Amino acid sequence: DLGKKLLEAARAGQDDEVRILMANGADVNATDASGLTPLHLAATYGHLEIVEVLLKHGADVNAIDIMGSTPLHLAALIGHLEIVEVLLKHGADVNAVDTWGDTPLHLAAIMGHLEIVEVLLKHGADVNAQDKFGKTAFDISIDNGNEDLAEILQK
Amino acid sequence: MRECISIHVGQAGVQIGNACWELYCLEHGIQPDGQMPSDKTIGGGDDSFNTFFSETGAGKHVPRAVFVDLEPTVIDEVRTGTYRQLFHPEQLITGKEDAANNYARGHYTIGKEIIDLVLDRIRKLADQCTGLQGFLVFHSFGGGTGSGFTSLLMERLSVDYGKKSKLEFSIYPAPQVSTAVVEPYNSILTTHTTLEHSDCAFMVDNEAIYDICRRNLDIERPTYTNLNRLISQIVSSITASLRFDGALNVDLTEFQTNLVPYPRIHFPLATYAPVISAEKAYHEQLSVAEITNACFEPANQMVKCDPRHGKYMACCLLYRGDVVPKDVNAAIATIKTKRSIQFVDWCPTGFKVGINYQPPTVVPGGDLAKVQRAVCMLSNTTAIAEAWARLDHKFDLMYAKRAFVHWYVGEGMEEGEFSEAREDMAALEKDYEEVGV
Amino acid sequence: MREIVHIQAGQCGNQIGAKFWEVISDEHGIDPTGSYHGDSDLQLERINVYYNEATGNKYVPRAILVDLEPGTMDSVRSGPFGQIFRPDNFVFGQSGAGNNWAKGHYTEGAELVDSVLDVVRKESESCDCLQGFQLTHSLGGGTGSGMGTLLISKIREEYPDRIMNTFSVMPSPKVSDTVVEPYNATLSVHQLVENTDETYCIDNEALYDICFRTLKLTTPTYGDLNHLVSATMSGVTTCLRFPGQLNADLRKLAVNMVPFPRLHFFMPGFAPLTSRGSLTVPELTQQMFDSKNMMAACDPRHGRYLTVAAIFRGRMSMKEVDEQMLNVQNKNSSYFVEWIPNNVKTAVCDIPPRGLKMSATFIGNSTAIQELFKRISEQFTAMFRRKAFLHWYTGEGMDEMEFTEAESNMNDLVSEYQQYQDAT
Ligand SMILES: Nc1nc2c(ncn2[C@@H]2O[C@H](COP(=O)(O)OP(=O)(O)OP(=O)(O)O)[C@@H](O)[C@H]2O)c(=O)[nH]1
Ligand SMILES: Nc1nc2c(ncn2[C@@H]2O[C@H](COP(=O)(O)OP(=O)(O)O)[C@@H](O)[C@H]2O)c(=O)[nH]1
Ligand SMILES: COc1ccc(/N=N/c2cc(OC)c(OC)c(OC)c2)cc1O
Ligand SMILES: [Ca+2]
Ligand SMILES: [Mg+2]
Repeated sequence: DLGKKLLEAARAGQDDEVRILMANGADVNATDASGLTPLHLAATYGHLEIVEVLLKHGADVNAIDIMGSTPLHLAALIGHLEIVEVLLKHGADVNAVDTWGDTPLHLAAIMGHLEIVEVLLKHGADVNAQDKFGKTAFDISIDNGNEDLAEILQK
Repeated sequence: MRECISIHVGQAGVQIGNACWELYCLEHGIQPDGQMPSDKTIGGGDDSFNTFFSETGAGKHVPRAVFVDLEPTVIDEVRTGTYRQLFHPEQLITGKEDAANNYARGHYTIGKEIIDLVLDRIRKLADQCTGLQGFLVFHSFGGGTGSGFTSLLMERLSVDYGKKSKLEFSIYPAPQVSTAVVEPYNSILTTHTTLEHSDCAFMVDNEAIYDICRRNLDIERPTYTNLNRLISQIVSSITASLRFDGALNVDLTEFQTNLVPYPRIHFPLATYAPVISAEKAYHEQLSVAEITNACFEPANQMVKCDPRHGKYMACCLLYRGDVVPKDVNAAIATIKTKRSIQFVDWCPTGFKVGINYQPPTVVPGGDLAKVQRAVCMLSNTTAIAEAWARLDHKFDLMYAKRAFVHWYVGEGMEEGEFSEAREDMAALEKDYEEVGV
Repeated sequence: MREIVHIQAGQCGNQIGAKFWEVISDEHGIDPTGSYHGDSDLQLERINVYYNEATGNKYVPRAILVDLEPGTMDSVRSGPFGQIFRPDNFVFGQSGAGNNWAKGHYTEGAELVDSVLDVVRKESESCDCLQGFQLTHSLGGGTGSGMGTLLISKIREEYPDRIMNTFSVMPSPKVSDTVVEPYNATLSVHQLVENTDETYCIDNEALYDICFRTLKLTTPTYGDLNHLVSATMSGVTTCLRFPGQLNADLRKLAVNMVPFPRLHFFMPGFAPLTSRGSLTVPELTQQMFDSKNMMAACDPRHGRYLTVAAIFRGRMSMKEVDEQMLNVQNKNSSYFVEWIPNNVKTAVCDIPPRGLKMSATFIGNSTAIQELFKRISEQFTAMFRRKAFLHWYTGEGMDEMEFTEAESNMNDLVSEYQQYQDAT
């Protein structure tokens, strides 16, 4: 079963192995026990070239694991800017919502990746989106006193 | 002639002790090296000043006194000061690590490392005495040593010297010049554990002494040095009866007879007048009536309270200087109708009078003008309950939340001692209420 | 009492520790070689607190230097006061910790912890009456956070009656874009709540905000940030090193400042704020209680002071300070708790720092510090909910339950702070 090997290759940034497995019939949309795809792991661990090859070979750019996380969620949390941009250029839902009610914008704000916050706003992220606690991205910037973030969010 | 031993515990007790013994020396004509040209009996004697000073045989007069502190910084100033040659080295005792403003450290852990050495050194002084009457113990309420070690010491002295009198000079905390936030705790803890063991205790309220330096002496920002020279003048006036001829308060037992009607309410109030700045050298002198009236003004008190509120149980007036007995009688006769002075019904309304016809000494460098006459009034008035109540309130505020309690529990104290000490103060406050306040 | 043993661990710990020693050496008349060149005996009365006396009248810092990265050793040596520490007191491992708290605490760091303890024992036995320890470190990395907390615990096992004090630099995304640092700091805070007596919280979010927004430095460097740190550490240790009137030591500081065992995290503050190249008493006492002059990124006006200490330095009227402190304590009355009477303490020291005629240093135990813990708690939880990179830790032997317990303890601490904010 080559899906487990694609999953490990995508996490470890092994470009060559990814290409070889896909050529031999590996399931690009295989999942681990939590529902993460190879795209999820490539986005999580910052392998930009693997993200791009997976997206040229039938990866669902909007797949969710059991927690509701999309690849875009994870890229925005970990702060992989170039991968955020590639995901948006290939159809990611900027306002996808996970089981905590978090959107990518919520996560990028919480973690302070201010360039990613700007990128997401410029692609239609919803500033009114509330997490399960009722908080919007702007609420986070006020309850944390992050004056740089609050400025960004007023545009 | 019966001997008294003074014990100075912690920074406040040591520093005030140093100030007192300097003044004592000037009063008796003893030089900084212990020589006393006026003593015609060499190597011995039964004179009144021998209650406080022994003699070696080479002509040295040596205080019957021991200084103790759990760290060396303050006692080192006595070892190298102007009167360093006065004291025996072995009666200055230091540890290496203090009680960190913590009653429990002074009482239960660190203090236990030095208590037996201190008792043995006291025993040596007591062995030189032919009729030891007891002890004068000087200490802060607020310090970990002054509070915690003093109660440990007082416990042991009651076992080893059951029949002897123990008197206290205690420094009561004031926000202006205090050191620690937990001083209300230490004050109540040591009061509780010392009460059964102390026959008479003269409280000195640092706020009162501070306000007198500001008002009467014009010292904009008083320091310890200013406070202690003032306190030493008052301590001297209290103990002069023990050191000179006289007919009032002539031994430690009589202090109690005169001032302590009941054992637990053993906190007399001291008032002192006049306090005059040394910059007013040519001031018009005050009459006996003037300085006697001044003793019933709350501003001259050594403890902040309002005696016109409470009621008197005892009142001794101790005069020094150019004081004619008929003038005192006329003064007392006036200050029985023109002032709100109320005794308890079960006590004679009598004022006890003693006169020492030598004027008081001032120390060179001090803040006070020379005066031709001065007076110290000691009274037992229920108004001193106000001092305990202000203390108990501060205690209660922090203890309700158990603030800082863990520092005491962490030093071998059980938290139940907190509640039992506060319960004792509740009972003491009620003791004043029943008598009348 | 007297002597303090200083340990500095990891990259941040060594970089801010080295600046501490340069700063107080200049204040105490000690030169890079160690010889005394001062013109005032007030610099030598309490030199024993931080320096041992060597033969020939030379003062060696009671300082221990530890890292899992050997490259830090060469950097400290190459500094100006680098040739003053005892070479026997350099303890450096082979491989670093790669921002992995578990490597610092459980594996690589655990292997080295006995060697550090040997030099701590040697430095301790040569103290007349040691009063305690200080430790500088960051919480966001692997060594200072992971191995520092381990070392603290073993010291507190062997010296259970001495004071343990830390200067602990809290991570900020504005200064380090490394996403595992909320993990490392939370796991450390869990340990610090249990094993330190007093912790100075130095917040890189504050330092960066001070430089950028207030000092106009468009691109702050670690040098710029540590200039602020060095002034703060000099200030808070002023009473320990000069006579003054506060017979100063770390245990009295703890008794008076810490009313509840776990609430031992201090917000420091400094005035005036200054850059690395570029005042009246009423201006000082006002800046000292201003949110922008804090070294922890929180608003004192969002909480309540439990206890406060101030240290004024320079030549000034004792009455003018007493009067102004009175003023500030009256206008801000609703920011002090009312059940700890007399909970603000003023100290004054004649000797000012270099390049300043007068400065002030603020040490506050404030419930407002919960905002810092809330910030780190939010970021920890964001990463933790997605279990991001958790295998980097569990792969070193950590149980996953150690994350939830650290997270539960930090929320318990924020709660405890809020309870005494609400109390009346
Ligand atoms: N009047 C007067 N009060 C003093 C003096 N020194 C300290 N105090 C007061 O005493 C209290 C502090 O206790 P200390 O005597 O300094 O403490 P300690 O006995 O040395 O005990 P430690 O905690 O071990 O240092 C505070 O209320 C001070 O204001 C002094 O020289 N004169
Ligand atoms: N303020 C300040 N922060 C630092 C310094 N050096 C590192 N840091 C911070 O420390 C954290 C990284 O920890 P570091 O000390 O480099 O890791 P360690 O070597 O394993 O202990 C990050 O938050 C950095 O921003 C410094 O000199 N000053
Ligand atoms: C709540 O009331 C209080 C608050 C703080 C207080 N003492 N602050 C210090 C004491 C120090 O050593 C004695 C010290 O030297 C290490 C120090 O340097 C920072 C401060 C005293 C209080 O009564
Ligand atoms: Ca004789
Ligand atoms: Mg002391």
